[PDB]
Amino acid sequence: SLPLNPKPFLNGLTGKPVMVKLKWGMEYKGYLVSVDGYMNMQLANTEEYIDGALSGHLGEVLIRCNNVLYIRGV
Amino acid sequence: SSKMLQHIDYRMRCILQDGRIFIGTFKAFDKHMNLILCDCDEFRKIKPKNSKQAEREEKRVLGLVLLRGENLVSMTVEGPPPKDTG
Amino acid sequence: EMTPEELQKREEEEFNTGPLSVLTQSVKNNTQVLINCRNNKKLLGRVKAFDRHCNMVLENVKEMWTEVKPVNKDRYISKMFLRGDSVIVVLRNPL
Amino acid sequence: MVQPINLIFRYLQNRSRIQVWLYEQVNMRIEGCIIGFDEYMNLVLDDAEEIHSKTKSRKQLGRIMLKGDNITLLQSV
Amino acid sequence: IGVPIKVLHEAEGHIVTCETNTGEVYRGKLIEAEDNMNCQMSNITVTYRDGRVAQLEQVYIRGSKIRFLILPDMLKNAPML
Amino acid sequence: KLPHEKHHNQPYCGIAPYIREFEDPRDAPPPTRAETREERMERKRREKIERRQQEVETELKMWDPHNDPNAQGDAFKTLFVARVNYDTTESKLRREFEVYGPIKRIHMVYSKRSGKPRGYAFIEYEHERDMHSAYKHADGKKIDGRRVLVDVERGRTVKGWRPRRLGGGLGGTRRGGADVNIRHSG
Amino acid sequence: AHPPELKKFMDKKLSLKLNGGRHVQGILRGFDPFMNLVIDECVEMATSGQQNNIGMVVIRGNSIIMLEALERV
Amino acid sequence: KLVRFLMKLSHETVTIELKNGTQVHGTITGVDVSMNTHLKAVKMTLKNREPVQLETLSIRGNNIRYFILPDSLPLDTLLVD
Amino acid sequence: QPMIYICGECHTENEIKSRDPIRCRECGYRIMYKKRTKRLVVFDAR
RNA sequence: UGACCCCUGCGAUUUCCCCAAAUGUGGGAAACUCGACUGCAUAAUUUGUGGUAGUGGGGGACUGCGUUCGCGCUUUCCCCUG
Ligand SMILES: [Zn+2]
Repeated sequence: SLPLNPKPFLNGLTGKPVMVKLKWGMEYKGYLVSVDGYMNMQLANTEEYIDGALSGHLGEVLIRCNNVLYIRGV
Repeated sequence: SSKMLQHIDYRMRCILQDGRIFIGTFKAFDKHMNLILCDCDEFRKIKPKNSKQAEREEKRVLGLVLLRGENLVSMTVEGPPPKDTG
Repeated sequence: EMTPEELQKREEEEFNTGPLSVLTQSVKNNTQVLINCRNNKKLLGRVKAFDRHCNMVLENVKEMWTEVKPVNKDRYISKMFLRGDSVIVVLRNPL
Repeated sequence: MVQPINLIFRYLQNRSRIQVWLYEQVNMRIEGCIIGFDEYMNLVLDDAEEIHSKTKSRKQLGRIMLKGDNITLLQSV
Repeated sequence: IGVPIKVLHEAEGHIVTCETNTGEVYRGKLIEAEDNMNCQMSNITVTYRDGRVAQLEQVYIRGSKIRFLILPDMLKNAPML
Repeated sequence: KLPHEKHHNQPYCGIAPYIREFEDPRDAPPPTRAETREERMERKRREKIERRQQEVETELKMWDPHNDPNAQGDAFKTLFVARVNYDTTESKLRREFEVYGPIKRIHMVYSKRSGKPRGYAFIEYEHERDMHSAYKHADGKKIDGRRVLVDVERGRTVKGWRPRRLGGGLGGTRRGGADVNIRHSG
Repeated sequence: AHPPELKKFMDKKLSLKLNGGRHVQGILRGFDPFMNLVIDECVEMATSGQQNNIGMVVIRGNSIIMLEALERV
Repeated sequence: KLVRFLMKLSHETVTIELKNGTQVHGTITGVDVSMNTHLKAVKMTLKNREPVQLETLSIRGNNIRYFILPDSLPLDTLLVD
Repeated sequence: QPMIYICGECHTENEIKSRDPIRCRECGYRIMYKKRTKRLVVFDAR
């Protein structure tokens, strides 16, 4: 397993569905659109999960970096 | 930047992020807003959990204090500087 | 930055094709947007300008929040200035 | 003199299961095999497991990334 | 450098108190001071938010994580002031 | 209280129950998209550029470079010299360009309306070889204290060649600031 | 980018305080300008009296709050 | 940038909310690159507190939550720079 | 070291170094002249 | 407070030319030297872009556990307060 830095990892994650959990429990799962040098994520057809359970569907969503807790594919 | 220079040596009350009030003689500052207070006193508002009583104030004398700008919220003039004349 | 020259337009291409293009296209089409801030309140309004710091200039905004039974409270602000650090989420009109 | 960068590189080559603590959160932790890291301390894992002290349940996540600012403490195995 | 930073460098070696963002207050002799507000103390007296205290011998504190510092009032007589 | 021991009775919630945006057909005002002192300038630059391009097509259609009474002799024999000092006498230009070979004819161009010296002339040598011999040596010569460049005139030799006013030519003495050095010569 | 003067605490048993009321205890081996510390023979020192030794570990300076030397340097 | 536009709002009245729920209504007199603003003839209202009129107040930019500007502000003309 | 010479044609100053082929950098003219010395020179007006 | 009128802004130093009440008082040129004047490394751990969110308190009826009957935790409705 060759080393894969986080920037190339996220770049490969671009275009595929990804769920991101925030520092306060809420989560957002959607098709990753693009990112910036600060990891400001922008998703499409996003669905918001509250406390792990599905809460609703939002759509296109722009979220800053300093608020998200982590990210995971699928 | 006379906005801060004109206020040097005045008795200012600094408002902290936690809700405390540090009242002392504003001596000097810097770009980061780190202030130096002389003969400072710390006040804090405690909520009354027993009954409808007047807000409880717990004063605390500190003397010379150095407040970090990141922890400084605002500052206002409580009163003129200590007059040295009789 | 990767382009230490003073003539660098990295912020330009960033706002034009990067994730921050949501605000550029928002001001272009004059579309509304709902923002979730660190105040636990949501601000729904239009945008007129912004920069790298994610500080937008809003107008015709409507603040909304809930306290506690949970009771909702809402008000209106015709012109305001929102900070970026306090922002949590942004959502354009999904229509 | 061993530095954190060299130690992280050693753990990476070893592919050991590194556990990570969260910033301002003590009850939840994450563990996985590191694949890479940047100067920002962001870490990528191949198979991550979210473990909580109260629940003791290990939630499987898979190939994921974690922000460096959220990291609090690293632990081997 | 900054005037507060200089006042700290000259405040080196004397008894000072320091309160941090976590609420703990440490009062003791200052050993080393730096431009980045990193402070080292010795034989300090700690007060926690609850009020309990403890005893320490040699301590170092990061500068960004400090709420404020209390220095000797005599430092107001510095030549720059 | 401390940030870690603070009991969050109402932590941050989502926005899923708070989607009350306006309908799609309720589009935004189309006329509310414009800016001052940013687009009118580009508009004026585009008009002046197109206007010039059209004047260029009209000039190309009206005037014929090859069919020029002033131009005479073989094109491969004729030479072109520019950046020449205005005080250079015809005899001075003869004494400087006859060295490479005898000059059949010499033509000093003049302003049509002002009559001032243009600063460039066409020299027609008796032999094409004398011209080619001058091509390499003449470039960079100094006549009357001002450096001059020399290249074979391409106005009737190179396909698709035209002067400054028609968008062509060489040399950047008046190109973007700090982009073309004045020391370098043609 | 001046690094901290932690040469005194090198190869000394310390007890560090973290942000979320957490504490650890181990021997220091190296530091960095960003206060990234590397301590060996580290114990978790959870809220309860229970102890868990894991050994070599790494700590982020952004989360390191305080470091005390139990061996008085 | 945009802080220059924030610095251009001198002599106008606004209402700023802070990250701690505090409200402050007053006229702006000066701003810095760090977003620190000085308001004269201002009225402050801390959370669960009573309003108080202060003749001056220098606030830092980090603790600011948002501003509320007048309704007649010329945004299209003021955002040209 | 500098060795400024005046070109005959363009009367231009230009440095020349030893072993440097003699040619005005400005006009390619091969005739140059040394500049008037700086030594103190006096003449009784007899 | 302040209309009209002047410089587009430097504290200091160096060289050339010139007006000159000619060692001073000034103007037209640059030269590279310190200042914390600005932009980028400055929204990627140390202040200039947040894990300090603000998310409550009190008066009446209304549950339970322990109890020193003052209280700690815990469950409901109506009111004043921010
Ligand atoms: Zn010459």
